[PDB]
Amino acid sequence: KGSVVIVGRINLSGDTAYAQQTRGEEGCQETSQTGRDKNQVEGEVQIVSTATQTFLATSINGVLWTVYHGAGTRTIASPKGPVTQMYTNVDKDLVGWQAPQGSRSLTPCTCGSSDLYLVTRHADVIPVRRRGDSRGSLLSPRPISYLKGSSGGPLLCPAGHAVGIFRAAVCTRGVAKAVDFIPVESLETTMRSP
Ligand SMILES: COc1ccc2c(O[C@@H]3C[C@@H](C(=O)N[C@@H](CC(F)F)C(=O)NS(=O)(=O)C4CC4)N(C(=O)[C@@H](NC(=O)OC(C)(C)C)C(C)(C)C)C3)cc(-c3ccccc3)nc2c1
Ligand SMILES: [Cl-]
Ligand SMILES: [Zn+2]
Repeated sequence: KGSVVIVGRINLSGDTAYAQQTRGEEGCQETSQTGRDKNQVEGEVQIVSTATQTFLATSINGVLWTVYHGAGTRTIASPKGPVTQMYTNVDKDLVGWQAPQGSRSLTPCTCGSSDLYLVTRHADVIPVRRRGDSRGSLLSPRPISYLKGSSGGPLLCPAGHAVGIFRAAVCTRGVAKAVDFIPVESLETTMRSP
């Protein structure tokens, strides 16, 4: 037990992304135990933590999504107390918590662009060439440590719409050359499933 806690956020707003920390380790541990977090949710991407891992969560279609390998079946701390997951799919590595009515959320990409942008937990905005529904190649190889903690973050198109959620890196001898992600169409199938 213990809730996932929002510890920071990434603001995309104007041409350059920036990360903002909102909670330190002590406040995080306290918040995880109660599940009560009075902070209002802002920004396009949330930086979230459990007692052992930090990763990202992204709101799309009014649901805050993240990876199961980070969140497990945990609740998320909120102003109204711990929020139980609305969606849980171990096979897709996907978790979603319903966000409050009218909260800011990304909309799906329908433009078919293959020019994607991955937002990391350090607010780096990396170009990615789409290769299939759930894969994209990096334009520069990166050490795997550069992407650690970015699972749950968004892949965006040039119009700033959501293409998917970052899940895993294609890693060979510590070098990431491509990314594996959960496409927004798959999040929508999860939302439409009873
Ligand atoms: C359907 O496709 C998938 C694909 C991957 C899944 C998964 O991946 C695991 C988790 C993921 C990962 O480690 N994600 C990183 C980002 C990465 F760039 F480093 C992350 O931020 N999360 S974390 O674990 O560090 C935690 C937050 C701090 N993996 C990988 O990135 C691996 N690559 C990989 O698996 O590539 C394939 C898919 C091409 C084979 C390595 C570690 C070698 C780089 C292996 C883990 C799980 C999973 C689900 C539920 C419970 C437990 C595990 N399901 C997956 C389903
Ligand atoms: Cl679009
Ligand atoms: Zn688009």
